[PDB]
Parts: sequence; structure tokens; C-alpha cells
Amino acid sequence: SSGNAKIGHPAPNFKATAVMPDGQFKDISLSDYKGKYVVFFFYPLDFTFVCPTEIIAFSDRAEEFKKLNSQVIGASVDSHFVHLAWVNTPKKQGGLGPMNIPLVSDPKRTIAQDYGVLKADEGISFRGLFIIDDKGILRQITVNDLPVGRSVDETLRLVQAFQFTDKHGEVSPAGWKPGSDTIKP
Amino acid sequence: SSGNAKIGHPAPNFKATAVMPDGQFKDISLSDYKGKYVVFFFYPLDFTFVCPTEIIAFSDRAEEFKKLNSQVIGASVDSHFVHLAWVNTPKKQGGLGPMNIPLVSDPKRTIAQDYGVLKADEGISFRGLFIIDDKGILRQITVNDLPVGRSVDETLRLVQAFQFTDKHGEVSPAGWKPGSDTIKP
Amino acid sequence: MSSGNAKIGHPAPNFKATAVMPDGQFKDISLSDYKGKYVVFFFYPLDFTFVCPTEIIAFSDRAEEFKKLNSQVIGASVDSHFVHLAWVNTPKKQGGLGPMNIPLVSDPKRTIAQDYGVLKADEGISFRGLFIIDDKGILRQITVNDLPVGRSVDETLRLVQAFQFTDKHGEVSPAGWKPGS
Amino acid sequence: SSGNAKIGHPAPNFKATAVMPDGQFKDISLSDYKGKYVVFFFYPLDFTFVCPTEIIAFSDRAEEFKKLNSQVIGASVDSHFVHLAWVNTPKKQGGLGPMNIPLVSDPKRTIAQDYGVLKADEGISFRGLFIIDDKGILRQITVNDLPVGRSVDETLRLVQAFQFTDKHGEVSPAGWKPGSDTIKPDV
Amino acid sequence: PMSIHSGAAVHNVPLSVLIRPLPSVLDPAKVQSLVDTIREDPDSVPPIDVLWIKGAQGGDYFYSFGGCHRYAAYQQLQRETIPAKLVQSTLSDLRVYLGASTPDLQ
Amino acid sequence: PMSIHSGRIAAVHNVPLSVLIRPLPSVLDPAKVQSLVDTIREDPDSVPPIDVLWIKGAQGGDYFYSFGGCHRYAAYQQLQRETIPAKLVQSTLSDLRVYLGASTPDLQ
Repeated sequence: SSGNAKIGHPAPNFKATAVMPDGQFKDISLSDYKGKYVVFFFYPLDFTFVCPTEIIAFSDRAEEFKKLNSQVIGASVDSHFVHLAWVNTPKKQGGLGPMNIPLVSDPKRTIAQDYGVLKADEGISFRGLFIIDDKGILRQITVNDLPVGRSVDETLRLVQAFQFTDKHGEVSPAGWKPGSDTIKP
Repeated sequence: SSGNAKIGHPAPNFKATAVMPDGQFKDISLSDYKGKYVVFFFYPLDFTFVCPTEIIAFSDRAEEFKKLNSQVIGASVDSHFVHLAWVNTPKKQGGLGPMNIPLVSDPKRTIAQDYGVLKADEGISFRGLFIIDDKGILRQITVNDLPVGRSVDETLRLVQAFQFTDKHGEVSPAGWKPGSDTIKP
Repeated sequence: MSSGNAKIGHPAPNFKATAVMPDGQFKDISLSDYKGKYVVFFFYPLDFTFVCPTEIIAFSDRAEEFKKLNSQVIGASVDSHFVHLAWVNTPKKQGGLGPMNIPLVSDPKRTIAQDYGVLKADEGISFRGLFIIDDKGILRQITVNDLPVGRSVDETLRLVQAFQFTDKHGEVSPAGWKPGS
Repeated sequence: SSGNAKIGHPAPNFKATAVMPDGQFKDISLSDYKGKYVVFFFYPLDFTFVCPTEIIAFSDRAEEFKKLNSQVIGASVDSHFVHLAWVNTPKKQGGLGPMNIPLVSDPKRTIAQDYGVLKADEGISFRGLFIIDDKGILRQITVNDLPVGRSVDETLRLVQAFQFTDKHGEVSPAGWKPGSDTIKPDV
Repeated sequence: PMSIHSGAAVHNVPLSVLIRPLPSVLDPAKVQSLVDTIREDPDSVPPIDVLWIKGAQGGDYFYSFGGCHRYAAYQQLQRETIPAKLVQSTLSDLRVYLGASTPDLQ
Repeated sequence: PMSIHSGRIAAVHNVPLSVLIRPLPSVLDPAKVQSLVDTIREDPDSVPPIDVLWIKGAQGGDYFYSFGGCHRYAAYQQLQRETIPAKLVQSTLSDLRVYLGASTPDLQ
């Protein structure tokens, strides 16, 4: 499947310290977000030399996910102290800038391992993204090798598509039956 | 990782009977396609009641993958006899129509299991897609629950992106060195 | 021993599986659904092969003769129920099966083939296995042919009648009669 | 499969004392019969109260199997001494009478177990029949519960059918190829 | 010119009772094309295959997964019904199409 | 209209009955044979071509296997015709093993 994350079974729960968008530390769980779709995405490392345009895209367009009643959550193996430092380092100096999404800290590497995206040899997450429905069931697995980023558009397409199918399963009995009277000659 | 398929390690090899686009049966291996990028995608079942628009999109736009020196290969657990029957059933009657991509037959469910996309209880593949580079290394894992399809555009984006990064690793040593003469005051 | 898990004289291994019924509907059937009837349960390798499926058709055509003997014929292969349906709705003239008077069981997990000991491991398909199961769900007969040789409807009827004959002369009350010496 | 006997793999070899049709004891092996098709059939017990019409049918019609270059061999768990006694007991007295087929003795019950037809609780063979080709490969498994016998006709049908398919595999390349000259045009 | 999902009874199924839970990517050329073939020659267009599934308390549900273009055409012509062949099926068949979107049908 | 073994194959060939290998015995209903024999004399273009498997041996030898069109083959055999219309489908020695099992020969 993916280390422990199985399509159609409940997404592995984590409890972890996150840096919320207001700059506070909160202890959140995936189960805290039952009732909402969750886009849970790992990135390798804070404070690398790469323009973090991928993470920023998800933060910038967080409104479009809130409109679809879904929460975007980012994660890496870096401490919450590091996440906070990276947020409060301005982009101009190779930082991240402020965020509209919470950033989860996975220092024990247990969450990365549960979602099957731990690169063992370097002790860091691959570029993994997981879509989890309002009932906490895993619906989608995306995992990219380190050099290739994820599209916010493709992520929205998937969330809308899963939600579409979810919605046309709120159905009442038909009130109609076939028989002599309904047959086409 | 994904059952046995690990990002950055060589993609699990299969040998399987495929229905080629000319309507012949050939015994192909993933290793047959070293030197080309491979988009290897599973779909659940032949002859379901769904318009198979996803498979057709990949067949229709196979030219765009050939242009990028990559081969698209489809797979399901159905026999090669079934694949052939589905191809030779016209779309108008809920068949597939002719194909520009080979369709791999996985009746022992070993290939589905190796790529970690076997839904155990029904004995069928999830909607899994894998990108494999010219050296036979797994670069990308996509796995959707059954009701949501894959984008040909997003697949091309990933193949171009991996190929871009692959290409800017054909580099010669720099003719240049820093020192007193290169410093900006 | 025996046949993978199917033992003569013990209860036939139960399956639950999606079948294509003769009316063209999908139903979820179990072997246990047919207690009270004799069952002729037969595997064939694959749907949509290049062989005239004359063997399966013979059993479908002569299904009346089995119903007369209060027995149900059931066919099975590892192909999905979607495939069974497609094969039924493909006319014989184009190398299909045509309509059926018997249900066709779908065994995609290959668990049923394995239980009856007729799974050819290397190709992931059933041998030509046929099993006779009595009204009490007990396995009475095992027939397994290599792939190129088919089964006779007549020999199958002979076996069902013979087992039923012996079954019937075992519905006995104590004897009202005694010898004198 | 069947205890140890697998369709398409070589039939389990036995070495056992048999009563031959001439009334002698010989030590035979299944491997002795490579080059011939073998119909190897178990029956439960010698000297039961049943008219042994099934065994007699195979003996009586042994010529029809010899014509198809196949050997019928019977087997039970009874000693060779018992087989001989049963042969030399006339039918009129509930014996077997003389035989045109050899009868194999399986007193260790190893052969019955290998072919997966040992009824553990009574220590006797079910009514098992196995068809084995000229190369010693198992092609057919028939096993009946005790009260139902086997047809000589159905056995011949199977032997002829396997032999038919065997024969149309001794083939040379066609000496024909498709091309311009062989194509049927549109009409 | 029929179907390999329903090769006897064709019904006039009201578009309003068909559940179509899979999003359709429709090529409006093929839709417009069929819309004309429906007005000009109804007997050209096969009936769609709908799955008739009974809930746990016997409630009837009619699922359309196929004839994506045909359905779209009859929808454009704001028709009340579409020709369809019904195939009775199980809740376990439905799980193959919907996965974790499969509802708990009553 | 057109077979689900050879629909997307253009080429129909006139295959001599004497090069087709038919290794599976046929149970023919002589009513259906006699019926087709008439449709062949009256209207040849009624009767589809048979599907034959074209399999190459280990040394490139060609073999043409007919497992289907049991009745059609029987009809052209009765009319002592030299050839039968057939669509060729290239296949592997591993495909052939599904049909013949332990009768599968070691094709050269």
C-alpha cells in the first residue's frame, strides 16, 4: 500500500506539535479534522537552498481549499522550533515567510514511516501528498522523488472529484419501478 | 514505500503477456524498455459499465509521450484474451475500441502486489500510476481510490519535470574558479 | 491429501462469489445456498479463449436433465463477473458463449480454485475440474482433466443418478421382520 | 492437487508386488510402463459381498485398452496373497475369476496416500482412477465415494482424447506462409 | 449494434431517478452529434446500461456509470426519460465503481 | 459484424485446410454443419473467417493452430475445399500451453 497508509482504510492518525498560521504552537491530530477533507503533504527539509515555491503555492491558495471544506497541512522531520524560525525568516533571505497552513513537526520520523515516505538513508520525507476524506479515509497517494514538485491545480481536481462522488452517494430510494407500463417497444 | 516499489530504487520488473496496439500477443518485460521513460498505469477491471475515457485519453495522446521518448503501458488482472476482446468490442457497445498502448495482463496478481496496488478483498488493482526513468528507476507513485481518474496533462508535467532534472545532470566540470579576480567590491 | 482442501465424504468447501445468473443479472451466491439439491460444480480455465466452448454449452443446453434430477449445474473460472457477462452477451458466431441456462461463478481471488485443488499456480487459472456435491453438502466425486480434454454431460448424469440411487435406499425404517433360526 | 499426484507433473512412482494375469507374482513399478498410457485404478477391498462387475468390465475389455497402446492396472491395500486367492475363487462363489489386468498390492498404504485416495479412518482406497501418458505424466484424476463405480467407456473416451491431442503435437512446420498470393480481397 | 453488458427488456427510465456519481469529461462535439441522431433516428442510439441495486431494507437505486455522451444528449434535449436496459446487481458490484464513496444503501 | 479475436486485423487469408493444426477433438451437431455447408455454397460472404493462432517455434518454424470455428471448418471439409478464409493472430508458445497443457509440443 504505502508503509501503513492503505487506500480505502482510515488514514494513519498522528499527534504532533504544529506551527499554526498565527505563529503559535498547537498539538494537533489528524482525527481533529474529521468533518473536513485533508490534503496532508510532506516536504523533505526546512532551510534548504531551494525557492520553497511549492509550499508557498499551497499557502497562497489555501482559500480555494477552505472553499471546498478541506484543510491543507504541511509536514517535515524538522522540529517545531525550526518550522517557526523558517516562517519568521523572510523569503528575501531564503526563508518561507508567513503561512496560511499549519506545519507539522515529525522528529521521531514515525509519521513519515506510517505514510511510507521516509527516505531511510537520509532520515527525511520524500515529496508525499495524501488526500483524506471527511470520514478520515485515505483516498489518494501521491509520492514524487525529491526534485519534482506538486501542482495545487491537480490537488484541487482530486479533492473536487472525490467530493463529487461522495455527494452523489447521499441518495434516497428511487420511488420508481420498472414493469409493463415502463417498457419501450 | 508501495508494497515493494520504492522511489529511487529500480522499479519491480515484470514479465507478462500484453495485447500490443497491432492486436498481437507479445511477452514483454519492464526491462525491455530501458532507454525510455515508462508511464506504467493499472486500472481495476476490463468490461465494467464505466465509459473507459481515462484509458482512451492515454491511448489518444500516446503521440505526446512518444515525443518525450516515453512509453505508456496499461495493466489489469484480466487475461490477455479479455484485453483483446475488450479492444475488439466497439466503444458504442461499452467496449474500449482500438489502442495505441500495450495492455499488460496480470492474472497471478503478482505485478499488482509488487507495485502495492492490489485491493486484496476483490482481487483487482487500484488506479495506480508509476513513472520509471530511462535507467529503470521509480521516480513517482500515484494511487487513486477506484472512482477518480488520472490526468494525461499532470502525467506529462511529471515526465517533462523528471526529464528536465535528468538532462541538467549531463554537465562537464566548470572552466571557472573564484578568487581575488572574481570578487565584487 | 484429497484435492487441495476438498475431501471425499467431508462437506464440500463453501464459497461466496458473484455469479452471472442465466437471466443476465449479478447475484451473490454460496454453495450452502443449494443445500437440498445435488450440485455439479465445474471449473473451466478462461473466458474468451479461441476454443469453441462446446463443453460449457452442452451443460447449459442439457440443464433441464439436471433440474429433473433435482441437481444444479454451476460453472466457474477466475475471470471477473463483468467478463462472464461480456462472454455471455458475445454471440457464438463471433467466438463468444451465447446465453446460458446455468450460473457462472467468478473466482478472482483464486481462493475457490485453490480450495478445490484445481489452481494451476504458474498461469493463475483453474484446470478442468468437476465436483459432485450431494443434497447435504458432502463431496461425493472429484474429476480433474488436464486442459485439452473436456467432460461428458452423460458421464456426469450417470454419476448424479448413481449417487442419488444409493442416497435414496438409505432412507430406511427399522425392519418390521425377524428370522426364526 | 491429489495428496501428491499433480496434473501435468510426473505421476508418483510406486514399486509393489502385483498378481499378473498369468497367476505369477512380479515386482512392478509405474516407471516400467513408460512408452504406454496407464489407466491406474484403486478399489477399496478384495472379497467384499459386492458383485465385482466394475473390475471385471476393465478385465473383459482389456483388449480395447491394449489396442490404444495403454495398460490397465488395478490396486487395493490387500496383500498379493489375497489378490491371488480372490482371482482363483470363481465368480459363482463371490470371487473375481481370472483377470487380463495385473492387480497391485499396497499393504503399507503409501501408494493410496501418494494418489490422495486413502480413507484414513478405515485404511482403504476410495474408488480412484488416474490416467498417465506414455511419458509418465498425470493427465486425469477421477475419485468416487465408495458406492459408485467407474465406466469403461468414459475411461476409453479420456484415453482416446488425451492420445488425440498428444498425436497432433508431433508436427513439422507448415511449408506454407501468408503473403500477397494468399490474401482474400474485398467482395 | 446492441450491448455486451445487457445482450431483453428495454425501459423508459426517467433521467431524474438515475444516480450518476462519476464525473463525466464530455467532448461537446460528440454530444451535439448524438443530439441530432436522437431527433433524426432514435433507433440508431443503443439504450444505456443501468445497474438496479437493492439496499439493506429493500430500497431501489438505479446507477448509470456508462453512456456518458448519450445521457448528456438526452439531458440537452430536456427529455423526461432515456431508453435503458436494467441489470440487477449487488452492493458488492457497486463497491468496484465507488470504493470508499460507496454509500450504506437502505 | 466482426469477431472479438481479430476485429482490428485487416488481413483475411486463404489458409489451406491441410496446414491448420486442430489438436482438440470436436463434438459437431451435424444439423449446424449441414446448415453452414448450404450458406457457404449459397452466400460465402455470410460465413466469417476462422481465427487461427500463428506461433513461431524455437528455430523460427511456422505453426498454424485452429481451436475455434469447429462447425465452419467441418463444413469446408465436407465441401472438400482446398482453403478456408481465416484471420491470423500472432501468438506465443506460452499462449499455446493454456490450450494443450501437457500435450503442448516443443515447437522448432
